[PDB]
Amino acid sequence: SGPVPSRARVYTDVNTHRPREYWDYESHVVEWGNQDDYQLVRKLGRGKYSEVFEAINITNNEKVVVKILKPVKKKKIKREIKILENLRGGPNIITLADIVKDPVSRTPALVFEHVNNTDFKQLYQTLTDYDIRFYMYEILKALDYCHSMGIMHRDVKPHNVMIDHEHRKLRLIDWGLAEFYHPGQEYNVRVASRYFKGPELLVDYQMYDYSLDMWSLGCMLASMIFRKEPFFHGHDNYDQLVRIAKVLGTEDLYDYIDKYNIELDPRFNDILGRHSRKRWERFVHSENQHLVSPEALDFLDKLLRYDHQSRLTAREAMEHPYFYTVVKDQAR
Ligand SMILES: CC(C)=CCOc1cccc2c1-c1c(c3c(n1C(C)C)CCCC3=O)C2=O
Ligand SMILES: [Cl-]
Ligand SMILES: [Cl-]
Ligand SMILES: [Cl-]
Ligand SMILES: [Cl-]
Ligand SMILES: [Cl-]
Repeated sequence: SGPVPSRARVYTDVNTHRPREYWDYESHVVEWGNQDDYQLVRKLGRGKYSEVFEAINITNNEKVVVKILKPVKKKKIKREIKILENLRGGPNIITLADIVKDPVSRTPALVFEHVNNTDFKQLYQTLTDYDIRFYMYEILKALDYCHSMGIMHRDVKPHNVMIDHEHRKLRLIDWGLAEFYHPGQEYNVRVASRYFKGPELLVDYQMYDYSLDMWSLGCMLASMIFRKEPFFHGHDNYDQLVRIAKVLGTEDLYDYIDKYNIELDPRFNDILGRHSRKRWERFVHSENQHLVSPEALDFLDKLLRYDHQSRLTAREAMEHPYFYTVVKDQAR
C-alpha cells in the first residue's frame, strides 16, 4: 500500500472531455512564423529560461514582445506553445501572437502582444490594502480561467505577474512550467520557486493538481499583507518545509502525511520535530497594521492548508468576503 491517490476537487475531467488534440501537445505540429517579420528594439529582461525583448512587427509596424527560449527539451517547447494557444484570449493571460525560429541557430522564440506594464514584484510591497485585494482578485481571474481550461500554472510568484498600474491591468506570465491536469497522472515535483512550493512538492507527493497554484497564491498574499518577502524563507528544500511547519504547526503536517500514506525520509521526520501552530496575528506589526483585516486572515488561512484538497478553489476564493467590495466595484 503506497501513497493514497488524489483527484482535483474542481475541473477534474475538463481535458478528458476535450478532443485529444487539445492536450496531446506531443502530437501537435507547430506552425512556425517568419522571424524576419520581427526586429528587436531593446532588452526588457531575462529569465532563467529566456531573454525578453521589445520588438517591432515590420509588417504592420505594431509593437510586440519577444521571448527567446533558452535551450530546453523540445517536448517542453511544444507544451508551452500549446498551453499558450489554448489559453489565448482568456482574462489576464498573456497573449501569444506568433512563434518564430532563428534561421541559423534554430532557437525558438515566442512573440507576445505588447502591453506597457511593469513587474509586480516591483510594486506589491507598496500597495494600499484595497490594491492588494484588487490585484489578488485579478490573479484569481487568470487562475480560475486556466484551471477551468485544464491547465496548472505551477510557477505562481510575484515575478510572474505583470501590472499596467495606470490602466489597472494585470497579466499572468511565464507558462514554461505549466502542465495539463489529467486525473491519476503523477507530476514532477521540481516545479515552482522554492519560496512558493506547496507542501505536496516538499514531501514528494506527485499526484497533485490545480490547488498547487492556490498555495503559491497564499504565499504571495502573506508576503503582501505582512510586508515579509518572502513569507516562508527556506534556505534549502528541507528548510522550506520547516519554515512552513514553524507557522502552521507540525500537527496538521503529520495528519497530511498520514492521510495520503506519504513515506517521509527517516531523517526528515526527525528534522521537522514538533512545532505548535502560530496564530496569523503573530506576524502583524505596526507598519503592516493597515493591510491586515479579519477577512484577510480568514482568507489567507483558507489558502495555506497542508492538504491540497482543503485549500480554496480559485472560484471559492473569488467569493470570499475579502473581495466583497472589490467584486462590487467590478461593475464599473
Ligand atoms: C517592463 C519590464 C520590467 C519587463 C517586461 O517584461 C515582460 C513584458 C511582456 C511580456 C513578458 C515580459 C516578461 C516575460 C517573461 C519575463 N518577463 C520580464 C520579467 C522580463 C521573465 C522571464 C519569463 C517570461 O516569460 C513575458 O512574457
Ligand atoms: Cl518572485
Ligand atoms: Cl503518470
Ligand atoms: Cl510534470
Ligand atoms: Cl520564514
Ligand atoms: Cl481552481
